[PDB]
Amino acid sequence: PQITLWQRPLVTIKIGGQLKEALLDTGADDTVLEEMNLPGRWKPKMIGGIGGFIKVRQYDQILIEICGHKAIGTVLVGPTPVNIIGRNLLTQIGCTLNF
Amino acid sequence: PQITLWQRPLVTIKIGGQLKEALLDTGADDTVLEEMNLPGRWKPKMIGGIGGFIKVRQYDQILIEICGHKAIGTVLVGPTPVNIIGRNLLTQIGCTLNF
Ligand SMILES: COc1ccc(CN[C@@H](C(=O)N[C@H](C(=O)NCc2ccc(OC)cc2O)C(C)C)[C@H](O)[C@H](Cc2ccccc2)NC(=O)[C@@H](NC(=O)OCc2ccccc2)C(C)(C)C)cc1
Repeated sequence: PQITLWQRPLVTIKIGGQLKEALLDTGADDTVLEEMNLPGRWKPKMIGGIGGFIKVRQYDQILIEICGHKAIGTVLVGPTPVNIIGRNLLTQIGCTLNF
Repeated sequence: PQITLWQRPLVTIKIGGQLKEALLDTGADDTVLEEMNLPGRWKPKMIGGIGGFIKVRQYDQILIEICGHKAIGTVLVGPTPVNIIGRNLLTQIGCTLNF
């Protein structure tokens, strides 16, 4: 779809049997989601944004149905205000920035 | 231009006689520029991001030439680690997301 940016670019995802709503973020190198129940092994990791750093659980190799498109990658779960899809999955679903 | 997301979507801007590089960010509602010399009257403000809030100064109707395209908006200067062009200027230069 073509998304124009007058409103936040939100899109529905299905992760872990679960229906979520996430923000399509080109200035996010990483995918970070609010605390949720996810099956598996996780590593601790820390990431920065403006304001500073949060600790997150890097889950590796999680399938995500991003707007009907399946992708598999590293998903970080942690105490974010909004669910963020970062360029590690945006390149998977073929997303480009156009102006 | 069409920009893919294999690397950070960086672009050159010219703000106030100064040449800089900024991150074209759909997940940013606002444009926050690293500390710099802007002429003007600013108001304080606090913006939020993932690791907390920071205090930034709001300077309104600042011309920015983003990749040769001119736009005039509200720019916040403050302690960001990266310069960020957010959806308040991205919609101005005609930027859309596509997949
Ligand atoms: C509601 O709050 C939100 C809304 C969205 C987010 C998601 N992130 C964005 C971001 O912070 N957006 C800000 C925003 O729109 N916030 C809404 C907002 C809320 C309240 C408000 O009050 C008036 C004003 C506002 O504008 C703008 C201002 C930068 C940007 O996409 C933001 C831009 C940036 C880039 C690099 C370094 C620092 C900042 N991106 C990041 O924070 C991303 N950071 C980044 O990619 O580096 C990651 C990393 C570091 C170290 C080791 C491993 C990885 C990431 C953490 C999401 C992956 C977080 C919180």
